[PDB]
Amino acid sequence: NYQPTPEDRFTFGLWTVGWQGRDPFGDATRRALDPVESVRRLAELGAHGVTFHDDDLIPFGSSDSEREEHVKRFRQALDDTGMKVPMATTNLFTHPVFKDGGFTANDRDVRRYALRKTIRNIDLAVELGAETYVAWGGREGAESGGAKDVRDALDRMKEAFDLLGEYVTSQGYDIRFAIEPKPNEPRGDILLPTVGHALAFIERLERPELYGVNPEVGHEQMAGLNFPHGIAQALWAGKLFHIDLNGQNGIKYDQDLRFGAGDLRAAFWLVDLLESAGYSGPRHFDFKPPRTEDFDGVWASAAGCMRNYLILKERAAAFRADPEVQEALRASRLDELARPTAADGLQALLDDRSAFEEFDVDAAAARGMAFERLDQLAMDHLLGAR
Amino acid sequence: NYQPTPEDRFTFGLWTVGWQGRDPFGDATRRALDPVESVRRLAELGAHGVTFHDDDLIPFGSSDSEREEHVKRFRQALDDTGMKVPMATTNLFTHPVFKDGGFTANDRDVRRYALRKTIRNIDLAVELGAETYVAWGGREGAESGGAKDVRDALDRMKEAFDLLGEYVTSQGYDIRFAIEPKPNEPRGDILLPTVGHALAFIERLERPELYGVNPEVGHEQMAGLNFPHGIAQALWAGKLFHIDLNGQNGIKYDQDLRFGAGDLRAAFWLVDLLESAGYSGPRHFDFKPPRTEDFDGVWASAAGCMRNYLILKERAAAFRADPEVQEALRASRLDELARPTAADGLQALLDDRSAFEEFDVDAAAARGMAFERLDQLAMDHLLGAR
Amino acid sequence: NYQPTPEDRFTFGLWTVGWQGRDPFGDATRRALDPVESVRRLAELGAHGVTFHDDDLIPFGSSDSEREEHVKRFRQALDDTGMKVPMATTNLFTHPVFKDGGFTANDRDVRRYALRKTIRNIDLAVELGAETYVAWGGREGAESGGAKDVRDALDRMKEAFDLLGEYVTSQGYDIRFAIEPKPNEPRGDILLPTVGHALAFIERLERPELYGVNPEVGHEQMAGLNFPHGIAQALWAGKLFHIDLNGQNGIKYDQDLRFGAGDLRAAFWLVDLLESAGYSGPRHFDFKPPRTEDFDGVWASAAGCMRNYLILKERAAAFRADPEVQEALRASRLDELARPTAADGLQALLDDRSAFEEFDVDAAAARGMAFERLDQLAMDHLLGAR
Amino acid sequence: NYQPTPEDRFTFGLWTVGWQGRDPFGDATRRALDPVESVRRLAELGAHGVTFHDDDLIPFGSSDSEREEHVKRFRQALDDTGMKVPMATTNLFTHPVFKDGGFTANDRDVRRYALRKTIRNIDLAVELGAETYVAWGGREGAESGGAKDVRDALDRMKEAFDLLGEYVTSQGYDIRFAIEPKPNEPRGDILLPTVGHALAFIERLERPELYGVNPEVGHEQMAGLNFPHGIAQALWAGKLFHIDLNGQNGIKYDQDLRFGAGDLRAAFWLVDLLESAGYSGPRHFDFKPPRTEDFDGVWASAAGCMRNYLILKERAAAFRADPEVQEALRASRLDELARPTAADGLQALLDDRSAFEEFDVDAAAARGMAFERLDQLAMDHLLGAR
Ligand SMILES: [Co+2]
Ligand SMILES: [Co+2]
Ligand SMILES: [Co+2]
Ligand SMILES: [Co+2]
Ligand SMILES: [Co+2]
Ligand SMILES: [Co+2]
Ligand SMILES: [Co+2]
Ligand SMILES: [Co+2]
Repeated sequence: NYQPTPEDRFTFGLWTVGWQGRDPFGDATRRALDPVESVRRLAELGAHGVTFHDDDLIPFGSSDSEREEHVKRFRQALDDTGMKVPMATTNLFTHPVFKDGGFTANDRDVRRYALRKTIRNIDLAVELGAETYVAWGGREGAESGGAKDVRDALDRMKEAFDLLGEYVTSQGYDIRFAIEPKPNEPRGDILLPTVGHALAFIERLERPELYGVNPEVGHEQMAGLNFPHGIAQALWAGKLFHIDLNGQNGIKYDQDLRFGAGDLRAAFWLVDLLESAGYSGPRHFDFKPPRTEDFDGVWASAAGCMRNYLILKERAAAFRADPEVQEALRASRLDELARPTAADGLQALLDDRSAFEEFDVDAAAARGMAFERLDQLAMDHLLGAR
Repeated sequence: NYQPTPEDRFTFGLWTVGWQGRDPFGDATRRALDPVESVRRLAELGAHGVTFHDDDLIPFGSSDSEREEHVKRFRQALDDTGMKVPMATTNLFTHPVFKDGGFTANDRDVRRYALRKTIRNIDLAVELGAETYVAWGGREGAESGGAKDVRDALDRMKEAFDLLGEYVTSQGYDIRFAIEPKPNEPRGDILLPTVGHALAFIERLERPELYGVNPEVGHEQMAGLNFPHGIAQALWAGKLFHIDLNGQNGIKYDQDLRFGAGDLRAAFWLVDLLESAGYSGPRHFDFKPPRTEDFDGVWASAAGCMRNYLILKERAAAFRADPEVQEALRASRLDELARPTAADGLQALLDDRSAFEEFDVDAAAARGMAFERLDQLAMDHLLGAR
Repeated sequence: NYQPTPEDRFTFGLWTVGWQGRDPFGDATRRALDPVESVRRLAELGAHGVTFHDDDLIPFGSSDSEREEHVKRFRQALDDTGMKVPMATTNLFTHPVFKDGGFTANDRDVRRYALRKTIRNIDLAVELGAETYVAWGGREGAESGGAKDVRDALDRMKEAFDLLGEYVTSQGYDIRFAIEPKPNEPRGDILLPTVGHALAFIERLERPELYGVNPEVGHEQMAGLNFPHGIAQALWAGKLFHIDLNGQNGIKYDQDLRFGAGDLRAAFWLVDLLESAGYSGPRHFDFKPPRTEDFDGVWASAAGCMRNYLILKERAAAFRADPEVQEALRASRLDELARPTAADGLQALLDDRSAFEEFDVDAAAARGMAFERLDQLAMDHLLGAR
Repeated sequence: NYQPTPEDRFTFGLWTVGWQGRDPFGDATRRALDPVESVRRLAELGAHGVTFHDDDLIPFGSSDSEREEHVKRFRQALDDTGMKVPMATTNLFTHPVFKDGGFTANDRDVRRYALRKTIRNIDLAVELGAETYVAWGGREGAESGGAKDVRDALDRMKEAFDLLGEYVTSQGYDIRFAIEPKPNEPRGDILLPTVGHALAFIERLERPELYGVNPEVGHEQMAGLNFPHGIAQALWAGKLFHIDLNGQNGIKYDQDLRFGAGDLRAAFWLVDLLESAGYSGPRHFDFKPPRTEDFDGVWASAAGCMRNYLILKERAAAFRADPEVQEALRASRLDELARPTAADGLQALLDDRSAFEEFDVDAAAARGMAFERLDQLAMDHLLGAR
């Protein structure tokens, strides 16, 4: 009955179930949650762990003694429940000081502060056991063309991430970074807008091995992109360090619906890929229970995230294991896709008349791909209509 | 009066002005153009050169003697006009054999043929003087999730591009490749859907220095992305080997409107960036005169591409040179964006109380960015309303 | 096992299964189908009927004796199979004469021809038993602002539809019209771009009762709209005269995927609505088997259209009949949504202190909507995970 | 120098320049503005008037004596400046009670309260001289399919608007309503998502003459629609009662950029249409100065709204008055578009061999539309490059 347990490695941000419901046009619909209560409630649902921005766990502007007490209470809740903290991150977007960015703010003093704020929280993350440190530069970007020279901003972004890599190396930490792309919102355009742009940027860092991506379902879908395809490219690059799961209906504001909502077939193909690839990181939900809901609806929405993942996991596994699907995959030449094109080498390909002079293009063209039968088997498996 | 000359380095594909007007829903509205006539007409408008797919210059399936004659006539037209051929490319999308791809077709024999077809045309491109060889993998992708394992497809794509790099190296050619991303159309999703994804892929090739990107205005805009920002990231990476200029109205089918049409302000900021950066490659137009037009309208639309570039060039230069704009840029801290965040180094930043313990976040937050005044100066310059 | 029969009222256009695979970038991948063969193949799959544009059944430019023979053969196929022809339409988009429109072409002679071409085919439609005559004005619109004065074009569009209404009235036909909106493609913007715009236009015709809409799943989704919501508004207006079923992934070119593909949850909610409302018109598929497919894949894709409708029909009925769902609907106040707001009348509402002076806004605000639990029951029913 | 004066009829919402900068992800960046100060500042810029939601002028939950004092101060500011109040509206979206809607909330008590809250503010609007009463049902809609039966919701929406019409009739007010469509945000899908849907709905009200639309540039652009085309359809219907001017870059969250920003060419064609049509209502700006800005930037952004309208007005008038453009319009048959198709009547069209039997489709097809030359004249006029 698709019941999650901590072995399933499902995690949630404090800010997810804790979202009070404020939007562009609306005041809060729910009271604030104490992190202790969210840890307890999430553990009861079968979650494995929780994640946090600095300012979700310790109110911004807290004294040292307040900080210590917030962390102490949180640690007790983790210990009481067995919940883990696999990932943490910095809030470089809410406070007005970050209105033009953190790491790529035009004001240099703000860039330096953003780095100090991040470093302080890396130390805390490591204390709480986090393996991954996410960075979503939601304020990096512009509403107008003159406001932001993007080459200069990328220079600043590289400096910042290189400094953070120097810092973790200096401390001997085993934490790695995961850069989270988003195309827009809250800035008119955000820098590193997709998985591809973030992967490309990482290759230019001083120590690329320390950095990967944290793609989010809805973010790539805000650019109309295929989220499973982007995850495949991240896996191909060896850079899927973390993932954010939720739902989105296309090219809109970021909806943050529960996982499985939004594009259901994309959710199916995502689960199929993560499971086929043996992704071993957390299945993290970055979602918002709609502001229509009370707390009972918050916990129902969170439970639904995990339930939908588990249903889709079952159906994708059944699809791949079905001998009729295995035959359809061969009929569609998925086996041939996985074979090298020219392991014989360049000269042999050049000398191979079957590749040009004697290639019957019409006979090859006439061979159907059989993709529709394959896809209807996939549909039948998803819907439990076999 | 914004008159182009060959010194402006404007180029056009044969398939642009030569588009007969067939669309998803429509038969041709114009007769076919002889490439000789297009070279002559484009030169009269002040173009610098033309580009071609193999199958635009030599009909698919031509004999050797037909090939020779098509090339001879084209060479005569180039010589008669002084037109250049800076770029060429392969058609790996029209023939039905490529219905599932060229380099990433599931059928291995098709992948090998695609490579042979490409190599044949690289030789021709070099003979005609081309410096850049574009690859738009418009058939690489899928309409359904099971049809294409993207990790396997990227393995095949890397093999193909690595073989092409081995080939040009073996021949001692000074041609470089430019990979053209597109998010969708004609496939439901295309592999390497954006500039970022293509840049990331190139970093995993055996000889990355041989490959860059050929971004197209409308392609990035089909994902709702900021084209100037993506061009900035390509320039930051040293990978803007070629560019395709046209117009697009957002998230639709690829419209291929003349340059300056579609998103006019994005066209302004693009020109500003190319000119500020000293981009020295061709300003290539990959556009389609609308099928409403006769040949007179074809040539008017082509002329408009160049005219709009030159108007925007004038206005962007005036913007950057205006001392009132220079003052506004300082007021908005664009100068500070260009300064290193922490050239003092990590330890100095950690020990700098002005960066954390004594940083007045409220005073920094209160300082307006002055971006709206800057942007209205930009608007006034674009519109000739100063 | 979700087997369709003619009682299910599934219909297909000749141009659907008959699509040869030509796209923006690609030549045909399949040979042409004789309409007789498509009628036979569709009947074997359990279809109820077929639909046609004039020029799909009789090649454009046919002589009277060729026309007669094409119709005779088609009629024999219908008689051999028991297939019906519930709908027909005019091709006012393929021939180059329609490059600026049919009914709203700037050239008046083209507008008059479009009307004559339509009237000729209305007569044929009635002979073949069609109840509905669709009009998709795919060429009505513009790529540029000066090319088309939309008020003038709407005047021309109204004249055309009013003339067609006068014609059917004059002949005593019992056929009604169904206007098909689309937002763009092949024109940069199409007139009457959504269900709403078409509904609004109809209200200004001389005999609105003769006209309704023919909404298409993918067309509304090309504007990012909620297709079930638009269908609900059409049903509310009494104007759902016909419907086109297919799949689409968001804001792209019109994909015409098989029904159930694309946005699966939207397909579920659509079926739920059509069945709840007792829609009694044809379930018509306007789709294209992908050009990757051979004929076996064409028929598999067509079969999948019907299969997916029947699966979704079963799941939506089970959802609505489940007493746990019925309780959840009451918990979410769907019953209260269906009750008049103020059947007591305006003055009673004005005098009702419970509506203002004594309304406890905080108590009402605190009551959760319970929509997430309801939606997860819907998900569980769709996936067969109850 | 494009200086606005009150004769230009530019108006602004209190909530525009008064936006404190809170977004999905961000706290306020500016202090609250007293409405008195905004009236004074806007008048100094040359505005004609201001508009308000109830809760922008009188804080929600105010006592009668607080209400009276807020209104008194506002009235004094209007009198001090000569500013008008042409439009008012109700906030049926911020307070948590409206989390599922106002007029279409599932809770009936909320629907009744929404009506009472609206009626109270209609009285105030009339006292302050407003001619138009806007209704933006931003909370009417859903995030999930089961939560909202749209036919039932439209029944509730019609009841509400019919009651409001009964109310204004009963009081003898000369105020009219303007319904503001939006496709999404804050709800996943909003009811009446476009101009077309709102126009269609109005036709089903009890007294349609009392209601029109208040279209917003960015709202229609959030569906990828052509805003000038939608305005043309509203004008064709006689229903453009008010308009909201701003800027938007395509399919995103609602950006609310200053007018002229976003899609500049669409802004040009909009101004051309409003001025050609002789629209005599307010030119109202519903925009948000970006949260990067301080108050000086707020007023610069507001000034830019008006400046851009005036520049575009000049250029559109010059375009239409240019005899070379007038000749190009005739060459493109815009004159013929404006002539009736068949004033000779149906029978004459049926008997006209020039319309079918003797229509030379190839000769008509061959005649180019000359739209690209026309559009480049339009570009040249916009850019001041003639
Ligand atoms: Co998100
Ligand atoms: Co996230
Ligand atoms: Co293109
Ligand atoms: Co291109
Ligand atoms: Co379609
Ligand atoms: Co259709
Ligand atoms: Co807005
Ligand atoms: Co508005």
